[PDB]
Amino acid sequence: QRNEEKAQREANKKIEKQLQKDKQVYRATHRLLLLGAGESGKSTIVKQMRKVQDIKNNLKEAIETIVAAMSNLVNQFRVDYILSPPEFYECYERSNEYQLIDCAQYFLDKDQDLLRCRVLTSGIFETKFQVDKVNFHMFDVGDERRKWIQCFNDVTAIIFVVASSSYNMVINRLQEALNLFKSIWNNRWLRTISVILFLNKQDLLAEKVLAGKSKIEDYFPEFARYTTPEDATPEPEDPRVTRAKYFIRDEFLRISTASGDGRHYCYPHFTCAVDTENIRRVFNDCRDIIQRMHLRQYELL
Amino acid sequence: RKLVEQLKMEANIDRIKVSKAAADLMAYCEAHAKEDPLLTPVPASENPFR
Amino acid sequence: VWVVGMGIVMSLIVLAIVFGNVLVITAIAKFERLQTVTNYFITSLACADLVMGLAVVPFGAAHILTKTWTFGNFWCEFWTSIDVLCVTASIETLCVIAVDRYFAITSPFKYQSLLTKNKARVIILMVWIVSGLTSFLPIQMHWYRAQEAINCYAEETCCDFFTNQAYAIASSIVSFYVPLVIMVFVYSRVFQEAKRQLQKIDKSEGHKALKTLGIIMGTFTLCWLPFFIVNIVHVIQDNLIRKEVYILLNWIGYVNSGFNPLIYCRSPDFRIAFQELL
Amino acid sequence: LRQEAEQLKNQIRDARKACADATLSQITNNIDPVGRIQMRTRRTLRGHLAKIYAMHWGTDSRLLVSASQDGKLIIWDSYTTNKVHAIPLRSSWVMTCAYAPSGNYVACGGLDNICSIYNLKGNVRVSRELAGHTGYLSCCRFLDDNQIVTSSGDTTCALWDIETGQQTTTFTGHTGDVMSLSLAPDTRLFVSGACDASAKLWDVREGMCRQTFTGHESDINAICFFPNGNAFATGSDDATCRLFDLRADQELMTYSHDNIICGITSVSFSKSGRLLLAGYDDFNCNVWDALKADRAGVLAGHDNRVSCLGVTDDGMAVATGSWDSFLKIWN
Ligand SMILES: CN[C@@H]1CCc2c(ccc(O)c2O)[C@H]1O
Repeated sequence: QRNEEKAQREANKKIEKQLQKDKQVYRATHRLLLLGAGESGKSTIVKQMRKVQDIKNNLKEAIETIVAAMSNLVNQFRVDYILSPPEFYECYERSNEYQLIDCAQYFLDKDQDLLRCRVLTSGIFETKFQVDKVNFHMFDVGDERRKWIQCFNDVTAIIFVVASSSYNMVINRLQEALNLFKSIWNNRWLRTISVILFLNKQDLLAEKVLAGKSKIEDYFPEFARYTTPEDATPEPEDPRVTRAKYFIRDEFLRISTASGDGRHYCYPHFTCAVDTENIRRVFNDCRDIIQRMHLRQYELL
Repeated sequence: RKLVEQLKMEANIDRIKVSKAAADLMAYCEAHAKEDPLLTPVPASENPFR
Repeated sequence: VWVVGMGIVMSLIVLAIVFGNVLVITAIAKFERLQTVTNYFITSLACADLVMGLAVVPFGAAHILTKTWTFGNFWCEFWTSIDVLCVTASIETLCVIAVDRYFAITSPFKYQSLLTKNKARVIILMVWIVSGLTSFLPIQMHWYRAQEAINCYAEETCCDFFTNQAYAIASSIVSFYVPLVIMVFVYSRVFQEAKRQLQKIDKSEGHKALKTLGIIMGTFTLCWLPFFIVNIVHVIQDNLIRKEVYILLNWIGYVNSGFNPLIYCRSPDFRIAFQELL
Repeated sequence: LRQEAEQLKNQIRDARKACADATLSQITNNIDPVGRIQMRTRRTLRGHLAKIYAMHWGTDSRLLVSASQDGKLIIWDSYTTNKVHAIPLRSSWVMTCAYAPSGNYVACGGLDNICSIYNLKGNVRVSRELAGHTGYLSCCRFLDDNQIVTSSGDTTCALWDIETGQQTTTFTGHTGDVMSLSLAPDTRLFVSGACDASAKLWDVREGMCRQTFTGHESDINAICFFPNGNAFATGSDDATCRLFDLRADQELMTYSHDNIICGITSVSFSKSGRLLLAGYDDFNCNVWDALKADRAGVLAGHDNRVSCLGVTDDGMAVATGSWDSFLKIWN
């Protein structure tokens, strides 16, 4: 009777007490979303920021997928045996047009092998790590509609990894990746969410840029007209690629800044596979996210 | 292939006049109109909420 | 006839303070969305302004207009305690906000953890309890009473604030001077953070912060400093001050509470609540 | 090749136009209007962490369950306003919730392709985990204790058997990612809506769609059956919400407002079906006349956008969700 109603209050108190403890933990934790194309190599950043036989088996299968695709796109028994194992174990120039794993070429020619080539996962991969700051949880979507983006509204920042070197993979892939960046920027629901984008494969970018076989002007006519910014550029790199490096950033930057002002910022970072400081770069940029969000609050900015 | 097959079954579907559907739809709403607290709010004593 | 004209202006000031703080207090309580960690504090400022504009100024207006205190001797002392508690609470609360804004900007990633609904009530209660050691304690021990105009404390016809040399320095330091140093120091550091962030934006792209930061500090400094610079020098140099001069600066300070909601407003949340209210 | 199907598709539309004789509003013109409805908020059930996504009433109307991106699915008691159980979620993000007709089990969705059937009856534990879809799970419902109907973002809807743990029947052939589904009171049929602006119903035993509706032009996100079971209404991202009668194979009355240009998240009929309670992206919920096709009352008691709306089996009260973690129950 009335005791049950009193009993229900005690059960409610336990739930409220349990929820209150998690409220501080949830508020402390920060959520990020990682967006990238299949060839963007977003797994490299996640692995760098944070078995071999299993990876080798998938990598060996990946080599066959590129081998089979190359023949179709253009020792027949050996090709048939591989397409259809020690017997199976016993192109790259045209790999830009074809679809292939980035680390497949290194694997095909042949300990950081896991970092170089990693097996992808269809499911959502949640990464949790601490940088001596508040708890950080990174979420990965793992489709054309991209309706799950509208679900994300509480994330402090969005990671948008771009393969800068992958501008000659016309199916241009970079313009397609740039096109998706416009859609997320102009999203009617991403009003108070910034973006942190990494121009991955910067080292690979120079190699394509240094070699004259592929010209960036062919894909982008405005590149020849575009000139290097007067701002400081780190060097150790030739200015011929340095002008190329800034152009791809300017293309991303021009759309990002023009569309909206306030609570919509982009933090382009040039990154390389060898570099492991990207974890600190995010934290430095993540700190700027909260400040600029708070500066706009109370109209102090 | 399947869409043509799926659309093939769509041809053999019996249809009814819209007027007949409208009358049936309106009649059901009239029948259940009385037993609906949203249409007429329940008395405070009768309403379990307040 | 000039007395009639002065009464209209004084009457409007009391009315303005009552409505201004009421709307801020009503908006916070009525809507749950507006109620936040930072917005809990402004309720205390709204509460402090509300009592000041209704229980301090209206009685003070009668004292000047009628040129005499018709109420009893005890109630005049009670009014002084309420008069000083409200000013002490209002100035301190603005200093608390300065700490709140400083932590949000200068030390992020810990504002959510440090501030809490339970934590907000503790510091707010501490600020109000701080007024108790500044307002209730003097009247209980009758230490507020002074030897010039000694009969003024005795006589019930008219009473004037005649304070000892110790209390005038100590109360002014606690009420205004100490909050001033804290408020200026943290706001200077906040301005550095805004300058640094703006410089970073211009680094990767191709001030208004001072204008909005000036209003918060300027109104606090302009509307209180002339009184408190005189609230410390009349006691040490009695001949320097004039009786009518002290009153004029005092009523300038009371206008700060009325103008306080205007400074801490214009946010999108409060603009929506203004339309909903009217 | 494709020409015959296109010719057949045009012929299908011709039959629908020929099947129409009189407009629905023409018949309902003489019907007396419901009038303005002064709608209040009897309860304000709050106390959650983050934005909720879905809500479903219990069979007895005493209880309801809400699922949120905070990962805490809590079952709430309407009368006593106090929560009964809180079920932690393995997956942080959930997009659907469902309640068993028997009330013994509670189904929770998830962005990951999993539909966990939690056991209410005193430690909550998963009875089974249903998986096997490429896309995200968007809706879940309980035909009975044995059968659970789920919607996926892989453009496929499937029925799960709890004991078998496998898809007894798979419903394919649908273009867009499926957003919402509803189950008929007779449990014989159910509907499904995708971003392809196409609304289709399916027979559980047959497994093949009976009728296909494509009146809408934008993506649709809400759908529910009329209490009579012969009609359903769809809520699209476009301002218009249309009503379809399965017998007539066509849209009967379109519910649109020129002033309203926001999206629609959830829809729900009343017990008698006169009032169509529909949420909106304009932070307000609208209740419109089913027959007169005219607005009856406007309710904007929420701060964030409404994400769900359900009506009790008894019809006593309506509950609408929000992204502000405020379950405002309206009676
Ligand atoms: C007569 N009005 C009084 C006089 C002096 C005084 C006030 C407030 C706070 C103080 O710390 C004071 O010393 C004024 O409200």
